[PDB]
Amino acid sequence: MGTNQLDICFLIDSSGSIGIQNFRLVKQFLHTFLMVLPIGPEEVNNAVVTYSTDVHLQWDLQSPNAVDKQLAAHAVLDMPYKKGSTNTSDGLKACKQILFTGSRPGREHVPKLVIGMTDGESDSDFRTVRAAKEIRELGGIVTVLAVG
Amino acid sequence: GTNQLDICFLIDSSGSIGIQNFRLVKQFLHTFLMVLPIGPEEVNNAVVTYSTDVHLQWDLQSPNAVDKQLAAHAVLDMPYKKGSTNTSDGLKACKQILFTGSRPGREHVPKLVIGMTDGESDSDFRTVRAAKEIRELGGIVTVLAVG
Repeated sequence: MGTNQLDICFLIDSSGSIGIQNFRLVKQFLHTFLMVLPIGPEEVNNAVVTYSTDVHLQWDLQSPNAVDKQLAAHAVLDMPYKKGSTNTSDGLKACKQILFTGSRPGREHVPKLVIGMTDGESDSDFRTVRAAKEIRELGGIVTVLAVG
Repeated sequence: GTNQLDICFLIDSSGSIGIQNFRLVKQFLHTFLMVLPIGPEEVNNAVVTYSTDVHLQWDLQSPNAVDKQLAAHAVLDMPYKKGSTNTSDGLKACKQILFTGSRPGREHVPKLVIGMTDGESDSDFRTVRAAKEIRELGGIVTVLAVG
């Protein structure tokens, strides 16, 4: 395991709970976070999934966006707001599939992180649902950021 | 559990960076602290700054480690301290904090070093012994280029 090596699945609430204005803030924050991360083929790989009624893969770990900071940071700004129900558990299962079956070759020693991004209001599903515990059992690290 | 992490923030305060860029780092760190699920049962944080010498701001035993508002306000006040770049001793300090100085019993929880620099000087974070030792303890070392 090297310095600056992480596979991160960002799981971004785009649901009716959140509201466009808060969702725009999230995208702003995520853009800034991606700009400061050391993103690259041998360093941080990023995937981005938004969730509401269904899950919407933006890109997985095999995407060119996953290893190019300018591609990823530009792309996150234009993710559309979806406004439906809040299917956290399926969101988490989509990250779990990307992290544990979809990483790039040579990353077995690389930590697997879910970074949730929400309100802060009703994101208890992250601490609670079976899909979160499974990722942790696989050795994944699940954290939720509340951009408010 | 979800949200359970020990983070040692290691902030470059060297002359290399400048007071302008130092205040920017402090502002990015304030926001980053505000969004993190900091609490006694969740994310615990410690902050150390470094130039020629390492300046402990707080360890994981401090009330600032478990209180989002405490930590965020304290980071803003942190003094610029022009100097050289003692990354090795910075990382030794984070190592001591993370692996001997957690609250009970967070001995099992993920341990992270998050460095904040001016986008440059991230080579030492890869190569020095202190970094390697962290990684071999299972600690995760990631440098943010706030710049």
